[PDB]
Amino acid sequence: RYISYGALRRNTIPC
Amino acid sequence: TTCKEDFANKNYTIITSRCKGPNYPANVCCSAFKDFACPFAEVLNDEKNDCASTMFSYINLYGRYPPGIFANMCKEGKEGLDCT
Amino acid sequence: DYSPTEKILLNCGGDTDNRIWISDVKSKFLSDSKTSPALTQDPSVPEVPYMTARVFRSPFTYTFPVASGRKFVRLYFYPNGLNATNSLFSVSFGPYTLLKNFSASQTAEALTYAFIIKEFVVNVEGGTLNMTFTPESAPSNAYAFVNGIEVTSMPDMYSSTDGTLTMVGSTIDNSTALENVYRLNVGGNDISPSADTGLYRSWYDDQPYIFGAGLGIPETADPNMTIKYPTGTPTYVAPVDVYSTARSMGPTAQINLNYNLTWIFSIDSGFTYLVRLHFCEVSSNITKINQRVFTIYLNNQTAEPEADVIAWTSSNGVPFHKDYVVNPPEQQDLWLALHPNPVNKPEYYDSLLNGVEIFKMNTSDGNLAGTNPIP
Ligand SMILES: *[C@@H]1O[C@H](CO)[C@@H](O[C@@H]2O[C@H](CO)[C@@H](O)[C@H](O)[C@H]2NC(C)=O)[C@H](O)[C@H]1NC(C)=O
Ligand SMILES: *[C@@H]1O[C@H](CO)[C@@H](O)[C@H](O)[C@H]1NC(C)=O
Ligand SMILES: *[C@@H]1O[C@H](CO)[C@@H](O)[C@H](O)[C@H]1NC(C)=O
Repeated sequence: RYISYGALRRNTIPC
Repeated sequence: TTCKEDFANKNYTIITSRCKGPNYPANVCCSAFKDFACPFAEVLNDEKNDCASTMFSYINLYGRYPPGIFANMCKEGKEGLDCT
Repeated sequence: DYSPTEKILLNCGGDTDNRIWISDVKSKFLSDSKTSPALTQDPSVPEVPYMTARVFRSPFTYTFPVASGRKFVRLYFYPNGLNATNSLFSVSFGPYTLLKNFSASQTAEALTYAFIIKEFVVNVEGGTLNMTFTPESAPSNAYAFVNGIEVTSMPDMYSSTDGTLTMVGSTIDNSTALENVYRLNVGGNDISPSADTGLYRSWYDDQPYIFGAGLGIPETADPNMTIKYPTGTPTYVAPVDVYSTARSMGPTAQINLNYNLTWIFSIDSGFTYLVRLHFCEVSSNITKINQRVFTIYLNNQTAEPEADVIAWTSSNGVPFHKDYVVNPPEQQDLWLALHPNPVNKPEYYDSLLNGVEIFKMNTSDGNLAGTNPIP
């Protein structure tokens, strides 16, 4: 199993 | 879809006492994040849930972390972070 | 903009982008075929010119009257009474074989696209051209087909003859053929061929090519900022929408030291690649030298040790670009990455990119065709 990059993209920087 | 798991009462020391400082060393910080969130890889990885955003919210609140450090400096391979 | 003298939009067997097409039925271009409309319709797919196709049972050759010059040549394919999987063929021009052993279906759905557009840049001497479609004799099933064809005049935009301007990351372009494999508006939106600067090139958002979750941030120019192309520069080099939008690493310097802003592009092996990178400093904070300096790595190796966009341009909001050649280590992933260079102590630790263009360079004189994408 992996932590998917989709989950990581929930940490994406906002404006 | 409110998260199945509760992230408010989890123990974030795993991260807070390792990912630190003015420098956020990629290896240390990504090790700590994996240690904390790999046991919930199943729920986070599911797009339908409201959990991943809720988790990062708590991680960044208890650590006072900069905005996108995990998304930006944690990468391993095409599959994602191994967590095994 | 650029107005091309020749704009031959040819639809086979006869849009959403304000461009008029012409059937190939009574075309002087036609020099037999079995025209058929498409068997199945996908709403994502536009009828023109995808719905109508012409099928070559046996070799076919197309001719177009064109002045001496370089042309964009773009094939339009949509995989579809014959069976779609069994279409294997080759396409040739002059001494250049554009395509060989090509499957539209195996190509198209390995990439999760309904339809494909293939782009080439070719030089033509004389008033005519060779467009030949040949169903591969190797298996008998094999047939050829084309939904549509575009031939467009073009300046000699992407050549670097000038002496010693280009070397590979470890080179000469003149009357070589190029196939465009990526054309990205980094940190910006898609750009349809109408909205291009008169050359009818499609620009795609770069985000699907970011490697992990590492997106940094997108930047756009301020409204009181004006993109000024340098005096004596063609203004059709890339739309202003390309240079007004960019991608960078984020507001935190020490974070930007610990990661690369990276993109990855699957490429055919056995070729050498032209990579045109597009720059324009859109940030209000960056107005002087040694504020934003960064290293560019192509295929895990250094193409640019220290890229200061101001040193390249001397001002805010002025476009610039640079060509590189990547020779991959012999179907393959091409890496692009940027990192801040802190040597010389810049004000910010950051990186920037506005657009990307990658072309496959024809080897020797000969093939531009690669393997079919295993899905
Ligand atoms: C550049 O670096 C990467 C590794 O950071 C190279 O290697 C592969 O990386 C992927 C992650 O996408 C792994 O899943 C593969 O197993 C790795 N395989 C190998 C053989 O390394 C990448 O290939 C490198 N590219 C070049 C051309 O140097
Ligand atoms: C978190 O877990 C660690 C175990 O490594 C423990 O020592 C620590 O006291 C815990 N913190 C809290 C606030 O419960
Ligand atoms: C020829 O095309 C077939 C698919 O039809 C592919 O499996 C094979 O690898 C190709 N060989 C060459 C030399 O292109």
